[PDB]
Amino acid sequence: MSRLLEDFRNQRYPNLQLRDLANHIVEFSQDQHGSRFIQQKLERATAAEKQMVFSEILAAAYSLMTDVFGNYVIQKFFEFGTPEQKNTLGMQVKGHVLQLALQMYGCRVIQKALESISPEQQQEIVHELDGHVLKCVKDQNGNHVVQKCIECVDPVALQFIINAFKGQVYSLSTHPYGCRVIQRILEHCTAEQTTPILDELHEHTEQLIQDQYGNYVIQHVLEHGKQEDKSILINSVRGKVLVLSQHKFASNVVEKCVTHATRGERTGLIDEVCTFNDNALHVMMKDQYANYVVQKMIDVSEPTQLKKLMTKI
Repeated sequence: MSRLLEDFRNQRYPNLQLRDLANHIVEFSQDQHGSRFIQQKLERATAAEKQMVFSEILAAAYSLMTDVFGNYVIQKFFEFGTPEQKNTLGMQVKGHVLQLALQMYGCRVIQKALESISPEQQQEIVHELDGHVLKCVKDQNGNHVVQKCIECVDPVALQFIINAFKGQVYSLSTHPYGCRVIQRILEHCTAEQTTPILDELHEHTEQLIQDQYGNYVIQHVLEHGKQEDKSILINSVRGKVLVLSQHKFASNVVEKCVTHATRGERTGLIDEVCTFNDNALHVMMKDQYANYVVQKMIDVSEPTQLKKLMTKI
């Protein structure tokens, strides 16, 4: 522990300045108080303090980027650095994406870097994941990076990802981190780029509405997908509303079906209810899951509702 950092920590320098830290930038960045100090000083620092910090940080980049406290100095630097500094620092993030992407403070640096560097260099990082997609989509940190990349960066540039997902969409949509990346891809790539995702989602609609994660992916397509996708889906639920409504996860999807169904489709769903008596009562009304499905059916009709409030506890 250097003397300058010990004394800083002992509260010897109430008017310490960023220039006093020359040759101590790295060590202060890994310190709880030294970090906040440099983070607070960077906004209003000189071009000379900034270049000095940068140059010192550039020397131990990977280690600060993967550090609990160092990462915030790196990030601060992505905010206030210069274009050429951002980009030099960016080449470090790029060279180490594979580690880092899988690491808690590295998740944060990559995400900060994608929003701080020019566009060539954003693509250049995202494209370092080509060959390595599935492992970080399935990682506790790596999935956040893949979402960020999906968010930043042109859909045209996200093909290699649709491609790694081919043959993998059920395994991904059924994985706590993987689903999430599926749901992101659906929102940022066009309906026609993601057709291979939808192909596998329809193929397995059913195994998927009953999966703890999975049902979530099927709900997202219901609240945001194409009409036609919504309908193949809703149309898949027709004839099973009783059984599906008593499923812990599939009930989530029946609810969404009635909400986002079309007028024409909402009447056929609710109408499947205005039939049957062992099922109207006991089951539909009794069930801790299925009874919210009846409530949603109450929230969306009108002379049809009247026919239907023949339910009563």
